[PDB]
Amino acid sequence: QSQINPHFLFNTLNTVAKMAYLEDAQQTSRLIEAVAAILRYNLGDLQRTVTLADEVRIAREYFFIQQTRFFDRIKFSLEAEPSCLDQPIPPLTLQPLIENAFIHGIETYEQGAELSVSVFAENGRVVVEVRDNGVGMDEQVKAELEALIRGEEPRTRREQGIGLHNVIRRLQLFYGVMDVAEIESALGKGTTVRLWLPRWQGGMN
Amino acid sequence: QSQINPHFLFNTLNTVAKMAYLEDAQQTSRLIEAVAAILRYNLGDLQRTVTLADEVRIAREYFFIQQTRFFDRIKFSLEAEPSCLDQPIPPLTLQPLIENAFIHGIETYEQGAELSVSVFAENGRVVVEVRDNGVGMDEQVKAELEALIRGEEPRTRREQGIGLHNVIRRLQLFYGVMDVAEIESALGKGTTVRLWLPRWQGGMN
Ligand SMILES: [Pt+2]
Ligand SMILES: [Pt+2]
Ligand SMILES: [Pt+2]
Ligand SMILES: [Pt+2]
Ligand SMILES: [Pt+2]
Ligand SMILES: [Pt+2]
Ligand SMILES: [Pt+2]
Ligand SMILES: [Pt+2]
Repeated sequence: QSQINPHFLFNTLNTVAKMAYLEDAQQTSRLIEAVAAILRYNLGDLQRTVTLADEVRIAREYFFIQQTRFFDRIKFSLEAEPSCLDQPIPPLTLQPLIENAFIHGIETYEQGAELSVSVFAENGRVVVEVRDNGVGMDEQVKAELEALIRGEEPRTRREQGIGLHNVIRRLQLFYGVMDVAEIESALGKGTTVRLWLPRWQGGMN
Repeated sequence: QSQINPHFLFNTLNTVAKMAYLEDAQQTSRLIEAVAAILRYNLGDLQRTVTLADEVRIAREYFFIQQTRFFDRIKFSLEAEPSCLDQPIPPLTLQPLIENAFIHGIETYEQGAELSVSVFAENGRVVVEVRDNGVGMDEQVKAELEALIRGEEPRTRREQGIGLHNVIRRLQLFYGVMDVAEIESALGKGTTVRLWLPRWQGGMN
């Protein structure tokens, strides 16, 4: 179950933010503002519709926080075509991919990790690429994800926040198409998770 | 599922704490230290054995945080017999009861809410009393909790962090006895959840 209570955490973060302002701790206030933004977004209704612009905004807050702590170890890159950012999308689509690539990087490198996010149009899809230079994801994990993308329910296992499996399922349900992602990975050559989202000039629901 | 990632939250809180120290934001640092203490404790192994002394320490951190935000609305009281505090107990036993009583209070009162925690020996049990002056818990919720205490599995319902049900079950399993709690509640007269823990001069497992 969840051993943490998020509502208490969020309110407490607000109290910390108030004290940081009262003590004129400007850099502390900026960090709290970033993590409060992420927490608030992740606590929202998971069935709402947002746009890629909202997802990218949250990504920037994440990179600001992580850069503060890990500046010597990992390089972050974020690029996006503006015309793609009004794409409707389920919330918390991008963050699980970014967290995945971040863990890949810091587990593989003392320094030299790389995490890149790219958002761009290709034919009639909006492509979202999240790339890391890690050691490459496990072959069986990759196979089960690809089976899920094809519509085959993978093996149910005990003790199975939001992972790549849930992201893929929510995208398939949201867009009404199964082929919403592909995974590119090889030993020593890193991992790219590439989302292929049907271009929707507007449909939240 | 969990829409929040706690490991990122904890690390980020550490980064905020570092910045607060660097900016000499002393009151902000104290608040972060308190919530970091709670988060770290709640993220520990749920199957470890702690003592009531550890549970009460976490309670004090909680009251410090809540008093900072709610000082005009609610009065907190915490009393304990020292000889009881070496009692072994499952972690996160007390916090769910305190959070329950806190919600009761702030939902009932604009100001005038009361939350009291008392720990004391009675015959061969350690009693833990958590009392609120709220409107009284719902009769059906109380009945199902009492059935659980008696060993009857209550009605399973869809969409059912840690609640009073889980606390009771963990206590029954930990101590090997079913009659580990009682609930005292009446309309307009508040709620007391009273734990009756077999006095163990030592047994963690
Ligand atoms: Pt909340
Ligand atoms: Pt709260
Ligand atoms: Pt709360
Ligand atoms: Pt992986
Ligand atoms: Pt963790
Ligand atoms: Pt992290
Ligand atoms: Pt992490
Ligand atoms: Pt209640």
